[PDB]
Amino acid sequence: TIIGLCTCVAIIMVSCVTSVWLLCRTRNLCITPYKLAPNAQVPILLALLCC
Amino acid sequence: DKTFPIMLNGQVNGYACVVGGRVFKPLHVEGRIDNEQLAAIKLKKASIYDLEYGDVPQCMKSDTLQYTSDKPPGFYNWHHGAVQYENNRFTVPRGVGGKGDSGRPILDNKGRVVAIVLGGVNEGSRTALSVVTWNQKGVTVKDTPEGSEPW
Amino acid sequence: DKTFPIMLNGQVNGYACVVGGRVFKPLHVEGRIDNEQLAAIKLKKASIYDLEYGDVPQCMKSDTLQYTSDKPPGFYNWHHGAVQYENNRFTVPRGVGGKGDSGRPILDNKGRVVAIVLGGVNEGSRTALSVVTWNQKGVTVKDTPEGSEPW
Amino acid sequence: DKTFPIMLNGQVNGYACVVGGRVFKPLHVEGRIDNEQLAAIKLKKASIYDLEYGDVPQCMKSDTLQYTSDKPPGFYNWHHGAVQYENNRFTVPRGVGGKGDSGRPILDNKGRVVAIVLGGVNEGSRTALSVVTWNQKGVTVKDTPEGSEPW
Amino acid sequence: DKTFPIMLNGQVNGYACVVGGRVFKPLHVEGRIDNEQLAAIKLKKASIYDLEYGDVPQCMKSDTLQYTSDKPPGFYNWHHGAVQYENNRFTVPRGVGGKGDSGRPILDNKGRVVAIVLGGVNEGSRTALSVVTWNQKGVTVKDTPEGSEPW
Repeated sequence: TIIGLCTCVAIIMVSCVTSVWLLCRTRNLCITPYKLAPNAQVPILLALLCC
Repeated sequence: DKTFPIMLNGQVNGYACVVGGRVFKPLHVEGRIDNEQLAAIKLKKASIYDLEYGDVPQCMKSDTLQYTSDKPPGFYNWHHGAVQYENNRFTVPRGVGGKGDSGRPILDNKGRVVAIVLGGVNEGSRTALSVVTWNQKGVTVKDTPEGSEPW
Repeated sequence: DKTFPIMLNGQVNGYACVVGGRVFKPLHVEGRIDNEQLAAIKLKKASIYDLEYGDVPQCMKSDTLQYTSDKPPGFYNWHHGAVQYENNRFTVPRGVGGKGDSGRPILDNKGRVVAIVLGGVNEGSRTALSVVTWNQKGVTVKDTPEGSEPW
Repeated sequence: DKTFPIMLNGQVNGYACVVGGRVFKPLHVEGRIDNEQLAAIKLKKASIYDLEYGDVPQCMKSDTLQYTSDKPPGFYNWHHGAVQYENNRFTVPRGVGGKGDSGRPILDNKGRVVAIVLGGVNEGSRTALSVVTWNQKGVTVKDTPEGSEPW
Repeated sequence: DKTFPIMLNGQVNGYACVVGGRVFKPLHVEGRIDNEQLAAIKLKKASIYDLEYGDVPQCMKSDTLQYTSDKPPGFYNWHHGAVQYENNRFTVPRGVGGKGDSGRPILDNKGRVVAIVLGGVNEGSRTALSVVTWNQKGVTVKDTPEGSEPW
């Protein structure tokens, strides 16, 4: 039981860190094209899917 | 001044530009910006465009370059002379542009910047420029013709 | 020169001066002096006077401003022109002074330093200045008007 | 430029010479070299010769003073005036030399470095210089009169 | 003609010359000699000196350049102009010669070949050349400044 719980917590931490890292990197890659272009349409849907 | 040289060991290793309140410099160019006001700005990385960006001091915002995406075919101006825009590609005569000229801006006849020169292709009689520009929707895009090398 | 502007981010936000062999800079002005010889000396705090001081380098001790405690009523000058000294107050016409003029010394008709300006108050007709001066006994005193603002 | 001054506190306290494609600077002269590229290169110590040396930058390899070991009796020159060589000793007129002249090379009638000056002695009629020169075998030899003061 | 260009794909990769009765060309030069009488000769690989050599055909024996080991300091001639030789070093002004010029001979005031150019080093305002020369006893040697790039 000790080994199982420790393994589950380690898996949860690694997976949550990877998921958050991928989502934040996605936001950076999606939004950067528009930060360098202040005069852009910036559709509202962009702020809903990539944020 | 609209263009600021970047010095590594006392020699110019590139140029930084300020457009619409934001400063851009080549990500692959190492060294300090030869400007106390710009050298104090902490810039964010944008690996998609091989450049770093950030905001400029309030004193400079009033005189930054104007962004534009209207890029009809024809000739454009840049530091070393005129630039030809054809087939959605920027090209210049052979011998115009090289190592250390990365980051220079390309402007139309209205003084608006259309692309940032990061590199190019050395052909027999002409050269093709690897530049960062905006599409018809005003979204930043990087154009890197096959064989382009950073300057 | 004898007055050395103090620069923070490549912009002047005050002025340092050398009086009687000592380098005086305002305490509320943060930044580095635009020099290499005077900027390498460690400065002591004088928070009671909103001043900092240090020893002038041996090669610079001779090229310093003289000061006097005798301040007869009349007109004095500084970087921005004439300054009126009456009713125990230093004052300049409205709008002549402003933020950034911190540490600029005031000179008499003989070229001697009489006060170091740290701030001021805008009155109905003239702006009163908050300065560090020496009383009739030559003792350093902080003479500030009511509601003075640091510059 | 082939001879560069050395600065410690903003004033010149000696010289660093580019002779033979190598930097020659006295050891008793502390400070940075006027040229930024010559100051950026690591130098080796030769205590037996009271001088410090190192390889010059690529661009300075050709732009260097040539040296000669032949110094027959006659006259030579340096930035303080003419230099007279007699009895195998370098003697300058009374009072010509002094503090800060160390590191300056003595040039012949062809512009070649004959010796590097390090100090001197006032004999009451003429001044003898402490120099670093080359013997009849072309080997570096230090020649200093007894009691010579490092300059 | 006593010098023959070497071309691989129609571009000049180097030059060959007839000195003393032998045909000389560098190892690093690829392509065929335009003169079929020389190109058909089997050349020995003298990797010690980066030179290929062979026997001049009897029909070409008259097209032979005289050589000498007597090379005092002074100026020498070659296809790009004058060449300065001093301190056992061959030097040309920067920009005089480059890739493709290897194998050219250097001639004295009597038209005798004193060296064959293999490459060079750009030393500021001057470029040092890597050359194959004969020592004071007439023995073939290879002189290579550090960092020399084959031409």
